[PDB]
Amino acid sequence: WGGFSVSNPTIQRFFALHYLVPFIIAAMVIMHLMALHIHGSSNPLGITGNLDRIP
Amino acid sequence: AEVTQLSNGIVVATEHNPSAHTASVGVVFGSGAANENPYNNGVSNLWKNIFLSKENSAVAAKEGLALSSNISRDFQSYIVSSLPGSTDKSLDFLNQSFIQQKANLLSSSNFEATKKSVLKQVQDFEENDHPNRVLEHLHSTAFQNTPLSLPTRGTLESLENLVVADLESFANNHFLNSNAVVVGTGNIKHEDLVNSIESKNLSLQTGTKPVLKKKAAFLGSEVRLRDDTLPKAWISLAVEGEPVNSPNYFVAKLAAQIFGSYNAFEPASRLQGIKLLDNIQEYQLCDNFNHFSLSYKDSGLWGFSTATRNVTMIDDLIHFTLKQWNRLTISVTDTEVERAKSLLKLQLGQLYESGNPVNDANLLGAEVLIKGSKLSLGEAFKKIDAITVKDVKAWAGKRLWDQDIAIAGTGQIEGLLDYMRIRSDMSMMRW
Ligand code: HEM
Ligand SMILES: CCCCCCCCCCCCCCC(=O)OCCCOP(=O)(O)OC[C@@H](O)COP(=O)(O)OCCCOC(C)=O
Repeated sequence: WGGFSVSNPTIQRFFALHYLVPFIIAAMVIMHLMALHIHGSSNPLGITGNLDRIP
Repeated sequence: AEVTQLSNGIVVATEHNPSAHTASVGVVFGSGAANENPYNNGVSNLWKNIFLSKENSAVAAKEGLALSSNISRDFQSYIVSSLPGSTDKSLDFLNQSFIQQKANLLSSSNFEATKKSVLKQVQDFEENDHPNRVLEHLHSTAFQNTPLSLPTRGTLESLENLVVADLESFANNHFLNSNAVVVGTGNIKHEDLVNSIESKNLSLQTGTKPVLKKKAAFLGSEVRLRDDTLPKAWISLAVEGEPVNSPNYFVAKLAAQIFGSYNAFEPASRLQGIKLLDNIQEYQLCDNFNHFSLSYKDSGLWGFSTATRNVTMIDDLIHFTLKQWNRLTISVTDTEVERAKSLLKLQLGQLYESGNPVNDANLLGAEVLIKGSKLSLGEAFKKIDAITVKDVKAWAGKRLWDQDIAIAGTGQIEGLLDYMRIRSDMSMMRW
């Protein structure tokens, strides 16, 4: 809170936290795509897809 | 040279050469694999091997005679060769094999041994000869459900169900005087051949062969025969091209000479003035390629064939080759057009002025059967020398720019991408 209740320090710091965290999400998305590239996506049959691939 | 045609009921063509030490005499028919149906596919290939069987060839070798034959899509041929002072015996042998007595050849023992010999040729062809069987599959998907799709040797499934009656039916309908040309090449005079035929009153059969319902139609398509046990990838690719008796016949032939043929292991073939070779040689994308322009009675094909061991860079080879084809519509230099004029004349001179009278008999008969006469080589050179840069761009913008394609492949072709990634490379559109 920055004090003894939800007050002016609370609202000024919540806005500055709020601008930052969207840019941390954008870096977790890059790490998320990197982990998908090494094995690729699955398919609704649940078997291997290396026999039939299209770009 | 100079040709001479006549018609005394029988069409006789001749091309004398006083420098030759041999003479060839034969008959060429105007029917081939494109005049068959899927049930009797291969019946023309059996007539070839019945003519070249051992008991027939033994009768020829006792008089000093050699036999040959050739089966193609639009015609068939049966040639006899001899010394120059023995051409009268050549005609008698041909008399007792087609005009008379082609029943001694179709005996039971001679037909079973011949059949077994042909089933073994077509089996070894489909398992060992990869460049030629991929080009056969190209004709089979590009012209599917039309007469121009059938293979010239036949298939193993249609050959097994052929009996003697299928051979006799095909002869009554196609081996006709209306569909035949008698040819002569080498050291043989034109008047000595016709007087020898008049002294015998020959007549094969009268005429009116069948009608042939459907025309040839090009369809954009692909066929893939994947085999991961083989060590290369063999690919062929083409568009629709020019038939014979087309005005753009020699312009299509000249545009194929611009890109030409390649062998990576010959040192002088790496130095040709072809801009495509600056892209291929950096990473060695292929072992060889060759560009073709094929022409038939009803349609044609224009494209290239390749073989490679770089099975991970196939998409870069197909891409770079199709970007050079685009330049024929946009940006093609006057230097590239003058190089291709000179080499095309050398290519046509070797084909038509070889030493073999047997090759000249096949070219003469096919041409006279399909346009009535034969064009001289001096007249063909003048047409080639009158082709401009504007003529190539007009031909390419009609036949190449944003047009459908036919594809065939075999071997390690996992890296060959889908149809539409390749279809899209036929138009630049960065333009
Ligand atoms: C900003 C949020 C996210 C983005 C931009 C994102 C992006 C992607 C993309 C582009 C793919 C590949 C295409 C697809 O499968 O639809 C994918 C796959 C996947 N995502 Fe996400 N994702 C996000 C959040 C999540 C969350 C919250 C989860 C799970 C808690 C998750 C789990 C997965 C999994 C398991 C796959 C693989 C599915 C498969 O291949 O069958 N992702 N993600
Ligand atoms: C201290 C350690 C690190 C130092 C330097 C590391 C450099 C990071 C990559 C260098 C290596 C590249 C070669 C391939 C490899 O092994 O690394 C994979 C690279 C990361 O791939 P990605 O960017 O997640 O692709 C993900 C793809 O979607 C392409 O990415 P895209 O969505 O275009 O991203 C832009 C969006 C936001 O990017 C910003 C703003 O940063």
